[PDB]
Amino acid sequence: AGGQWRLQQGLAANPSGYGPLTELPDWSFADGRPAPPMKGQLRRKAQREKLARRVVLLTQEMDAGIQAWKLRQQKLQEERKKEHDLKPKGTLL
Amino acid sequence: RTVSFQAKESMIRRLEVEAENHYWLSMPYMTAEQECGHAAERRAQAFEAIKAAATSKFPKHRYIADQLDHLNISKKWS
Amino acid sequence: HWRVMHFQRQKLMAITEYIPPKPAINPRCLPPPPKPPKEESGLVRLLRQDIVAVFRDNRMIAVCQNVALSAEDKLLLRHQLRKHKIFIKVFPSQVLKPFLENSKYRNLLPLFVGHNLLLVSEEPKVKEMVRVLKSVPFLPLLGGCVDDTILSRQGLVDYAK
Amino acid sequence: KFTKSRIPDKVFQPKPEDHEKYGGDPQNPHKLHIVTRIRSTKRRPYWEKDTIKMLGLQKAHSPQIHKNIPSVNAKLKVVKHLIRIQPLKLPQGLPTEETMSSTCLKSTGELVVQWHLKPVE
RNA sequence: AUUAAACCUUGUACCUUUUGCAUAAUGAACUAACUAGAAAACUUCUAACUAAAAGAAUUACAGCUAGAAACCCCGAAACCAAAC
RNA sequence: AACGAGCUUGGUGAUAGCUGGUUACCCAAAAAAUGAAUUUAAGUUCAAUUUUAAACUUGCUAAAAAAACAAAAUCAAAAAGUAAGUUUAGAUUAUAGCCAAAAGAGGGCUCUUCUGGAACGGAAAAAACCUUUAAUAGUGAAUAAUUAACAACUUAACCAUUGUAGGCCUAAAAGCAGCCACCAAUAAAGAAAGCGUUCAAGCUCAACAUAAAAUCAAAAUUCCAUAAUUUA
RNA sequence: CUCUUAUCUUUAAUCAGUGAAAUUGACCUUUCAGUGAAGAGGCUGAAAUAUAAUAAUAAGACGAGAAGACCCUAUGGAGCUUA
RNA sequence: UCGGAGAAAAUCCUCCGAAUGAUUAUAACCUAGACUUACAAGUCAAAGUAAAAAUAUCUUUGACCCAGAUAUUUUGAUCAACGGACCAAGUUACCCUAGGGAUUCCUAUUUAAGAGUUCAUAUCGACAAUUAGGGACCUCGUUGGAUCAGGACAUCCCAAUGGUGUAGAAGCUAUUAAUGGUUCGUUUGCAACGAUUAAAGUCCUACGUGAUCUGAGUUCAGACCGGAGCAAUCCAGGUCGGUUUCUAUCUAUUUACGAUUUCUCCCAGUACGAAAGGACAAGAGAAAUAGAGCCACCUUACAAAUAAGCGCUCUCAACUUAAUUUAUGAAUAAAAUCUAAAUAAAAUAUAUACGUACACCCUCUAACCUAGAGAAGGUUA
Ligand SMILES: [Mg+2]
Ligand SMILES: [Mg+2]
Ligand SMILES: [Mg+2]
Ligand SMILES: [Mg+2]
Ligand SMILES: [Mg+2]
Ligand SMILES: [Mg+2]
Ligand SMILES: [Mg+2]
Ligand SMILES: [Mg+2]
Ligand SMILES: [Mg+2]
Ligand SMILES: [Mg+2]
Ligand SMILES: [Mg+2]
Ligand SMILES: [Mg+2]
Ligand SMILES: [Mg+2]
Ligand SMILES: [Mg+2]
Ligand SMILES: [Mg+2]
Ligand SMILES: [Mg+2]
Ligand SMILES: [Mg+2]
Ligand SMILES: [Mg+2]
Ligand SMILES: [Mg+2]
Ligand SMILES: [Mg+2]
Ligand SMILES: [Mg+2]
Ligand SMILES: [Mg+2]
Ligand SMILES: [Mg+2]
Ligand SMILES: [Mg+2]
Ligand SMILES: [Mg+2]
Ligand SMILES: [Mg+2]
Ligand SMILES: [Mg+2]
Ligand SMILES: [Mg+2]
Repeated sequence: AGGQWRLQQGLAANPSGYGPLTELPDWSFADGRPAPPMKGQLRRKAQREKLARRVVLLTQEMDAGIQAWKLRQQKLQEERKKEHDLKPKGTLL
Repeated sequence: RTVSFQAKESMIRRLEVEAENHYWLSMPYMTAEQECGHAAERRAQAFEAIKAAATSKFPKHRYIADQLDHLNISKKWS
Repeated sequence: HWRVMHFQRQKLMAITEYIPPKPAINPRCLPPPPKPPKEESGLVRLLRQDIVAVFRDNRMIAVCQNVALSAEDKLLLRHQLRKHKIFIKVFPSQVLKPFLENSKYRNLLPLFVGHNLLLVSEEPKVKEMVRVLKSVPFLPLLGGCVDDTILSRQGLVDYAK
Repeated sequence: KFTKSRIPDKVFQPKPEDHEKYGGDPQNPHKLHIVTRIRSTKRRPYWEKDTIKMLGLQKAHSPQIHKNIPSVNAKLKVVKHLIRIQPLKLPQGLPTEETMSSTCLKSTGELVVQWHLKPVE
């Protein structure tokens, strides 16, 4: 229940997805010392960072790719506009 | 077999999701020409990793300590 | 012989069924579209002239109800009236209304209702009309105008004398 | 005979109303796809099975980032019916080395670079 | 599962086969004991010594020597020889 | 004491391409029932698959033009998404499928080609349809498929006279046996539309007048969940 | 036989003594309709339903036993006859 | 076995040929790379060398072993079951083992040319309609009876009705209804026949039903004819003879009902009808069968005080409903209309509202009993 409504609000459809309820720490020592990070959170942090790096890599390759094609066209344009030697005519050349 | 009301809606919902999929596949960021070669280096390195592992198979080292450590099975308090 | 369709195909048919557009208000419940200009058929215009002609030609117009008497017996009345040079005219009432609405005769509209016959002549043989009326007892007379004067049956009887 | 299908090109030519409905500009197209598998490849032909593994969509409801380039799009069109394609959006820009560990992909399709788990205030 | 043995809920015995299917068809009253994979030509692994290895006869253009590693049980109608 | 050929011992642990059986745990991979030959189709050998180990390098998806055809596969530049592939050494088992959906060919079966399937959920029970990436412990959560579905609308008042029983074999056929053309009067009426016909007279419809409306609709044991038309 | 009956004996049944056989996966062993291989005590859906003996019936448990019947197979036999 | 051709890469799919010869300028050796192919076998070929001074041109098949012929080189298969055993046929019902199996015209609707003197639909009815239901060649593919029946209605009789080419009476056709009933013989492989009946229905229930019984076949061991075969034997050809047993473990079952039909009489020889002929309904009495009982008589027994039928007696009501027919009455201006309008009625077979029966509350040493297997039950001055 409530999956679609949660999606409209920008939340995860499943309350067990991304949010304070799951991602926040579940306990800490009475003295106040923070608890060791939960294994699920550590895994989830690892996967999220792995996806973040992939986003950077693909964009750079595509952005670097278009610039390569851009400068290549200039060379083709320059190659066409070239000539050498001279152009005599008439009865001798 | 008359088709149920719930059955009809669930198909329509899926069709709308696929209908949107049409829209997002209609605007390629790069053209076919621009694509050529932009990922050549990464592909080249990836295969080298594949080959290196494949051609690196060899037996493992053997140590004297493994064989001699068996004598510890008869270790005792004097 | 119909062959059963795969359920997935049957689902496809159900969702792709034609849906008609639905108006918010029924056209019948809405006010009726105004009538376009009508066309006069070649029955009213020609008959209109006939109504004009009979009024112009005949000074006296007296009205009597149609008796639904056998046409074999209408003939003898027509023949008897023809011998007295008095003619019979019958016309559709509805096309007779517009002229009777706007004409020299406008109080005869109640008379010109239902099946009727018209007593038309050029001479006021009004006394003889009763004699022709007396020939067939059951036929009544409703009234009309004699010599351009509108009067009822009882007044006509006094006028006849 | 059940065989691989070639879609007429008109399907992938959008209409002006489509841009308004989905809110995507025909210019400045998005760069990266967010693709999730939402159906099973069981009871589907083997060629559809192959592409799903090539694209990394073996697990359902787990998003994969892909390039919005024609070659990738060709594979996606093969399995269009088994997936949901959502444009990746970067409200706060690309993640940097500092923010690479603080990202989060929202259901809206937006990759935020700062994730606090605190009331917006 | 339950406070509660039974009530409530879930649940088409086993083996063998049949097309990968059991409401099929075989087999089983139950207990105890007995009751069915065995060989080294080539290959692989582990060592000795090495242009040589092997305690005689054999192999050898890195080989040769040794070790370890393997291939079921019950059942016909019959046939033949000699006795009764 | 079961002779188409006695009985006992031995050959003998006869042989059986046939039936039956073939004893601990855990992990991993996995064909297909295809082609070929066979006194071969209840079997076997080879190919093909699968598999273990090793060597080193491209494989899979895709694949423009372009040829080959006639006017969707074969081939496979560049790329891209991806991680498999080739070769050497060793090795069995297998070599009868089943059902659904497409295309054909013999004519519902029977074959050939292509795709999918083997729930612990659903379709009532349900190998084969649909939802379903493995395996776990938890008195958490979001979802998938999901046998149900919401009888029928120009014709209503009145009248019907006459040229003429009109040419015609027809006894006779006069609107209406027959055949013939197919105009007259009448404000209003067919040289007649269905009836009736010894034949005709005869029953109405259309004529005139007055008269109101307005295309199809989703058998045999004993019934078999109970029920229910509206709360967003 | 129409059309069966009566009586007596054997058997039966109760009591006393002795005491087998085929058979048997386990059973806490129901009816109806559906499903399914012509097929259901055990599956689906309805229904019925304190627990146990004794004596009877034979619809079902493809009821239990035989060296039965029919057809096909094996590079299994055997008897007989020949050209 | 192989080759050619269509379907087109399937087929018991449809055709033509070959186990070739002719023709000759005679057509070597050697050798890259390929085709085809499980294996085996089968194809194409550059370069080089050598003969000559263009290839052979038409367009296929048989392995190994083993035998031949020669001066090295050659030849041997309807081995056609054509991957080829060096050389072997029938028959078995006298049989055995190992297994695998099985056990077109109806009928109902739609249409309606023609039949019906006239007149489509009283009764029928071409051409058709219905996703409407049911039943290579010559040869040949379990069911009777007995017992007891359960069920369907697509009704044979009994009952209620519409129509008629229904005067009456006989008939024909339709609707509703499953109520109880639906015989005894002759012929004997069933197919007709005789005599009756109110009628002698059509079907489902693994021939409904062989652990209830029984006949024939399936069908054999014996034996004959007729035919086939040299014979042994054979025949989906005749005939005669010919042995399957079961003690019930489980489920299921084992204690009441309120009736059906025919005939005679009366109505009445009336109604109807020219006559001939000839009825309804209402009423009365008889039988038959079925069910339930009984023993005064009769009859048969125990040559018992009882049991039996061949003897005797008793059997009934319908709240509510289908086809159909009336009354009032709107939609629909009627002195219309039986109403999937509101209404009032009549009208099959069914059945259980409604009654009969049962109810009681339990002494029992024992004896006796018209109660009974046991137990239970009844009786006791
Ligand atoms: Mg068997
Ligand atoms: Mg003996
Ligand atoms: Mg053996
Ligand atoms: Mg065999
Ligand atoms: Mg052979
Ligand atoms: Mg490539
Ligand atoms: Mg449901
Ligand atoms: Mg005893
Ligand atoms: Mg019990
Ligand atoms: Mg019980
Ligand atoms: Mg049943
Ligand atoms: Mg049950
Ligand atoms: Mg008993
Ligand atoms: Mg029984
Ligand atoms: Mg049996
Ligand atoms: Mg064989
Ligand atoms: Mg070869
Ligand atoms: Mg050459
Ligand atoms: Mg052969
Ligand atoms: Mg052969
Ligand atoms: Mg061959
Ligand atoms: Mg004999
Ligand atoms: Mg009966
Ligand atoms: Mg009926
Ligand atoms: Mg029986
Ligand atoms: Mg005898
Ligand atoms: Mg018995
Ligand atoms: Mg009477």
